[PDB]
Amino acid sequence: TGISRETSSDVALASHILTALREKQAPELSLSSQDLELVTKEDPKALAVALNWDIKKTETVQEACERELALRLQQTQSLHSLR
Repeated sequence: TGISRETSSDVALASHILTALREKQAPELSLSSQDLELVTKEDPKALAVALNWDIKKTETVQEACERELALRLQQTQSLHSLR
């Protein structure tokens, strides 16, 4: 195939995932639990190689992507008022 398909069985990270990673893959809200998870286990060492950029730069995107995952999830947080 050469490309990744919709939510399918264990998909060995196709180039389609590395292409956006190498450029603009959103590991914040654009992905799901397994995408951000598998990526979370795919530290800059490898993930960077796909996005061959400065590790500090590839990490920067990784730092935002994670902080986004928890922030976007906070939507279910309780009200701002206190009892």
